[PDB]
Amino acid sequence: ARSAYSYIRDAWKNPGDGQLAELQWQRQQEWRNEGAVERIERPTRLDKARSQGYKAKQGVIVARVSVRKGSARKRRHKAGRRSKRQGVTRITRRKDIQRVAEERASRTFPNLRVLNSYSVGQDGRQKWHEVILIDPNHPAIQNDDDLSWICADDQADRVFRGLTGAGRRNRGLSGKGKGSEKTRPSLRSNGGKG
Amino acid sequence: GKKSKATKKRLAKLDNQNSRVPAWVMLKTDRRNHKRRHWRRNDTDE
Amino acid sequence: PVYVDFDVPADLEDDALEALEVARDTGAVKKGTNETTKSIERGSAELVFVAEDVQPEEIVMHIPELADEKGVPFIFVEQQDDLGHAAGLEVGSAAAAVTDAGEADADVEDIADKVEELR
Amino acid sequence: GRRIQGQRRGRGTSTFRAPSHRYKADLEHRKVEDGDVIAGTVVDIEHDPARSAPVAAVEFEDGDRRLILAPEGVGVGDELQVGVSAEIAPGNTLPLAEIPEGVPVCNVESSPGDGGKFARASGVNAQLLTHDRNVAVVKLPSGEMKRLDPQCRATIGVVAGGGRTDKPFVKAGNKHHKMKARGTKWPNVRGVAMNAVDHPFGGGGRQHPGKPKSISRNAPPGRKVGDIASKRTGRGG
RNA sequence: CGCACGGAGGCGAAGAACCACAGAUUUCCGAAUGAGAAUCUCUAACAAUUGCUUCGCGCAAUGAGGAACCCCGAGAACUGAAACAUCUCAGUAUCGGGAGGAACAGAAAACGCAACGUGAUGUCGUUAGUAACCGCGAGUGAACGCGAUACAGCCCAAAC
RNA sequence: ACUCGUACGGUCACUGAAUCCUGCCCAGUGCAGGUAUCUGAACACCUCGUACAAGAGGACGAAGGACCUGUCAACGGCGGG
RNA sequence: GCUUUACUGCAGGCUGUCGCUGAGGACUCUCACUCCGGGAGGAGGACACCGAUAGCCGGGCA
Ligand SMILES: [Cl-]
Ligand SMILES: [Cl-]
Ligand SMILES: [Cl-]
Ligand SMILES: [K+]
Ligand SMILES: [Mg+2]
Ligand SMILES: [Mg+2]
Ligand SMILES: [Mg+2]
Ligand SMILES: [Mg+2]
Ligand SMILES: [Mg+2]
Ligand SMILES: [Mg+2]
Ligand SMILES: [Mg+2]
Ligand SMILES: [Mg+2]
Ligand SMILES: [Mg+2]
Ligand SMILES: [Mg+2]
Ligand SMILES: [Mg+2]
Ligand SMILES: [Mg+2]
Ligand SMILES: [Mg+2]
Ligand SMILES: [Mg+2]
Ligand SMILES: [Mg+2]
Ligand SMILES: [Mg+2]
Ligand SMILES: [Mg+2]
Ligand SMILES: [Mg+2]
Ligand code: NA
Ligand code: NA
Ligand code: NA
Ligand code: NA
Ligand code: NA
Ligand code: NA
Ligand code: NA
Ligand code: NA
Ligand code: NA
Ligand code: NA
Ligand code: NA
Ligand code: NA
Ligand SMILES: [Sr+2]
Ligand SMILES: [Sr+2]
Ligand SMILES: [Sr+2]
Ligand SMILES: [Sr+2]
Ligand SMILES: [Sr+2]
Ligand SMILES: [Sr+2]
Ligand SMILES: [Sr+2]
Ligand SMILES: [Sr+2]
Ligand SMILES: [Sr+2]
Repeated sequence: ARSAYSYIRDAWKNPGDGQLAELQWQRQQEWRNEGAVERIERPTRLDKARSQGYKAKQGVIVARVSVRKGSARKRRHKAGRRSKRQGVTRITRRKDIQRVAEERASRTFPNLRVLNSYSVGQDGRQKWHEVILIDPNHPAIQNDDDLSWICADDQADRVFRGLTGAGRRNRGLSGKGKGSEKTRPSLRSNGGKG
Repeated sequence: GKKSKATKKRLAKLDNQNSRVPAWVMLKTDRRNHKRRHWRRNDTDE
Repeated sequence: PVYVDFDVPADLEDDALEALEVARDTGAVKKGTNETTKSIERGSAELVFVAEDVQPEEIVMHIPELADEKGVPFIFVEQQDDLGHAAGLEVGSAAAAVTDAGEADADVEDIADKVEELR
Repeated sequence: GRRIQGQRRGRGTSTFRAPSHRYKADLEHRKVEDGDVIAGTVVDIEHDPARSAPVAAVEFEDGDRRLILAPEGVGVGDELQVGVSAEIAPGNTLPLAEIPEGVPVCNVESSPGDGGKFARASGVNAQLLTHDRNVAVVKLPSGEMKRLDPQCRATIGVVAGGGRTDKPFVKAGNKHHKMKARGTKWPNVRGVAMNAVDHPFGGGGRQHPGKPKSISRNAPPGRKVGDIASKRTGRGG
């Protein structure tokens, strides 16, 4: 039958209706007063967490990040940068907020590696994401048959090289066919036209 | 000006590098110190 | 808190937890929010326990309404780890279920009643 | 062109900042839980660099030493009181309500508890007019009717040092010295005496702004100079 | 008994020189980490940030370097268009972050020679200056397929 | 930043000690204020259109503008017959 | 380099609208949110702030 999990999930399908609506209105007040990276004992969205790879083990950390909202905060132009080149309040950046989050998080934890992240709400001027990080040095995880992969030296700073799932989903790598000619196998490998 | 202990050791070394190529090297090599620094004409770091 | 709609008197809770310990040592019980859930869905639940000190509240939010559309009676427990120890576990639990009591059916019966009276 | 002087200002560089390190105190209303059992005695009457007005040094019943904005009158040896029950004499401080209508007050709080905001200049003074269980209308030195929460504390009497504005500086030197102790750049070069590249009014083969001086409120910094959103100009008419 | 053929002297048949490997020693500054400092000084140090935790720095991690390569971000102008704004130069130069001996990609919500067809991924040859774009100007410009290289497929979440 | 500041303040401009004075002009331009009426984008909204969408018309209508007033120690003007 | 009622744009100010945003064409409210207060608590209040968009102005700038 339905798993208790499928309930948490089925609820966040519309974080603005019912109990969850009352929760967020409350939590946020507390959230809005927390740092920019708060570690938390348990994931707010359990289904999602586990689903994304979470495990109630040793070395599996969760942290809620809070990034300022908006689009782009771009200066005008020092020298003589023409019209098509005067970006300031009408353009946005090529990296989505969740990626910014994942990064700030991994920095706060200079030894942990990003596993994944999820949204947990957003008031009128900031977005919150919980990021699942992992200690590649705790044997507790070095042994785990489902997570020991995140230990390869070539997984170091995996988030800063866009290896997160959201990382890849942003580098235009979702589709295996049409419209991904300039993305895969690498944006840089494609003279950045993706 | 006041010189520190290091600033001194250095100035010391620098003064020493200012010696001539010992007579014997001339012979042992059958034939010039390209680093002769004069207190007036040249200039040391710091 | 958001899933709680009535406070269960210190005394009443005690009884509930007391009954639970003999429930494991007689009939049967489910330990864990997930196990508790299915039981309510399968109907094989007579009395379900839900901790009040849970966070994220997500985990349990559903219980109160799912048990109401399944008749199954339920009771709140101020603290999480007590329910865990009351179900005989090293690490506290957020929700437990009394799957067919045992030499407690008399109590359960009343407790379930005592709460109905508690609105 | 280049940024104009007004734009350089904002940057907050030395030249533009005020010699704060040479300033005495942030004159604010002492605090009392409530009641009124607070009153010290005037120990000194000093000169505050930041305002060119006099400021009294008061010592309280508890042994607290703090400078207070000196209203005309307050001499040394005198005792002033602070609180809701504080006697209604020149120098003492108490919420607007407790103050009898038609009485000149200075150093008036905008938000009850801020510590004084209005009327603090030399010889200036506010006037308490209307009283209510809600609002306490006060006429400020500019002649404006400022409705205030009766809980806003104020001091009784005009700010000492009045009339300073009545004697002409006579010479730049004097002006120079005053300025040297204020967050102000000096002297003042006229916009029209500058190069086009330096100011909206610069350039030309003779001084004269090449535009009407009254500028739109919406003007952007760098362009907003001369008569800002003037509702009119000239003396007559 | 270095470059480096001198003087004096010394070492080597106790097998030196010399070479390969492994080891010892390895001052101070230096990521530089007890604190400060133009390589020195002052009175026990994983400083700072983290994970685990006997909650004790007890056990661990990070930091910085490297010719270029690689990956993720930020992102010009000269110039071309015989001027010039879109366009071009060009996602080039330059900057910020990060990994490895290779990186990235990768086992289809694919393809669509529409089929009774193919069957992860890079890459090379071609497809092709084709389709497509574009003050439809100057210019820009793929893919499926094919021939090759190499080939290798798997693990969770949930149900129980 | 101004600001340990508060209209006897400080900001932005002009003229340039004292003394005697500082005329007329608000049409244009600027600034400011008002405004029946008119004009005035997008969203939501009505009608039609499309099994949806592109779309057609309507409706309401902000600042702004029209329009009206104030202002020249505001840009400036002070002729011909 | 500089100017402007040259061309084209951008900051920026003004304004409508959408989100933040809640309870009962004019209104009440308090609970988010903002400000004052050491605090208790006070003021303000779904406005303001901020994200987005739309119209006007826009040599301050390119
Ligand atoms: Cl990472
Ligand atoms: Cl002055
Ligand atoms: Cl095929
Ligand atoms: K160009
Ligand atoms: Mg010598
Ligand atoms: Mg003060
Ligand atoms: Mg003056
Ligand atoms: Mg000065
Ligand atoms: Mg001048
Ligand atoms: Mg000049
Ligand atoms: Mg100019
Ligand atoms: Mg002149
Ligand atoms: Mg003049
Ligand atoms: Mg050190
Ligand atoms: Mg050209
Ligand atoms: Mg490649
Ligand atoms: Mg042409
Ligand atoms: Mg191109
Ligand atoms: Mg294709
Ligand atoms: Mg002159
Ligand atoms: Mg504050
Ligand atoms: Mg220009
Ligand atoms: Na890290
Ligand atoms: Na693209
Ligand atoms: Na010298
Ligand atoms: Na060595
Ligand atoms: Na270390
Ligand atoms: Na420790
Ligand atoms: Na040309
Ligand atoms: Na040219
Ligand atoms: Na073009
Ligand atoms: Na006129
Ligand atoms: Na004239
Ligand atoms: Na020039
Ligand atoms: Sr690293
Ligand atoms: Sr010399
Ligand atoms: Sr626990
Ligand atoms: Sr204060
Ligand atoms: Sr103050
Ligand atoms: Sr001029
Ligand atoms: Sr006149
Ligand atoms: Sr294959
Ligand atoms: Sr006029």
